[PDB]
Amino acid sequence: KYTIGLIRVITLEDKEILNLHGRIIESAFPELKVVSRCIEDQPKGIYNEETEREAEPKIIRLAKEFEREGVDAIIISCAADPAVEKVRKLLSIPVIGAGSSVSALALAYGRRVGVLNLTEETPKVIRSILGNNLIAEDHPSGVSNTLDLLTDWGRREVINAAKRLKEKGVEVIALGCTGMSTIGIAPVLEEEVGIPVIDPVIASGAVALHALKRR
Amino acid sequence: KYTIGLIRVITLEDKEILNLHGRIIESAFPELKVVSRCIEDQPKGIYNEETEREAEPKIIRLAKEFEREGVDAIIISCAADPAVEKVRKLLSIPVIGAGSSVSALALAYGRRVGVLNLETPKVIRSILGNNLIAEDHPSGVSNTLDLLTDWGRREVINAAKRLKEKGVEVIALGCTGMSTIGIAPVLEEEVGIPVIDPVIASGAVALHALKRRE
Repeated sequence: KYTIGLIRVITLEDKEILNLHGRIIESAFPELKVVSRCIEDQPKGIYNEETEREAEPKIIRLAKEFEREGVDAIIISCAADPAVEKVRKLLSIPVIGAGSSVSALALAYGRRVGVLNLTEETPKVIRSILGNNLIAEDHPSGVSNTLDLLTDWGRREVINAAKRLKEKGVEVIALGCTGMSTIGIAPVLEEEVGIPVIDPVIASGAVALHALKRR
Repeated sequence: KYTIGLIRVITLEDKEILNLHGRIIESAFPELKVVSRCIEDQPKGIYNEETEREAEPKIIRLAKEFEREGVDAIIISCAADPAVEKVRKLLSIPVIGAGSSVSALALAYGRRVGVLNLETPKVIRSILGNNLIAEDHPSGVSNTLDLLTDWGRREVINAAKRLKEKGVEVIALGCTGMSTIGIAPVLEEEVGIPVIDPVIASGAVALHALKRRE
């Protein structure tokens, strides 16, 4: 097995919660063992440029500590790919980003890509990779919290947002929020719209596995 | 293990040579068993637009069979993604193109992509888009076999260095024939940046395509 150092850009106390992402990847890809660690003094995580730029140094410090411990690769578990470019320049191992992973892998399924966010607009890393292949973007109206997607109305909201994208002719939907990976909404949506719905956390695992196996 | 139905776009007599791409994928990803089969009357494979047309329905044919016979996913082993789109509208199981795979996976390593060809397939140009910084190919070389010889080797290594000098962060090999001679690691060692092999890239998307639905 391979060991991945996964970074959460939001401070989590519940060990169980902090590890939800690595468990998702390990489940999907057994060859991989994921050690998840979060940044400190940032319980609200990254939701703008300040919190982003504020986390850049913490992310970089953790990523570095993971390499000295022998991790085969890094996965910055955030759709915004916070500090992924910077960290790559610094480490001698692959640096995977949830944002570039979900959008890149979506293209391998269809060139007409639609993006489904929660509340935030579409991350710039995803817009960059998708180019004019980003046909459209949508989100669940009325849903402020990820946990709202679990409710009957919130569930309906995201399903409809998926439907709206499919109706715009997209061939594949990339989810732009790692919190959607956490609730496992993707399979429900794919079920609904009948086209691939890409989970950012699972996608990062696939990319992490390719990086390592391609040697 | 899952079973991948891999389509070779060139008529291959020898069993060893026909199952080249399949073996590569199995070694990189032990979770897949690759059944390789080739199209007929395609001795020279797909090189122009007419030859591509000729092989299209032959691709679509092998695809129908493979599904019918129970393969988990399809892989059209050719960086030009021939019939891929058509094959996706016909079959319901995953259909993976070697070209869309190599270009899409490259984007996950960096945005400034370079393509090392033997010109660039339409599929690769569409997925890379404006992220396609530069492309090249070894001089004097016109066949995979030359890349084995000390000159055809230095040639492809020079082309990759020129792409490296153009500032690319990742290089996508745009020919499925380079996966054969296993040139990728030879270049990456030289130029120092990820060199994405298309055959291995396809195995990776195929495994994601399967694991992600479970």
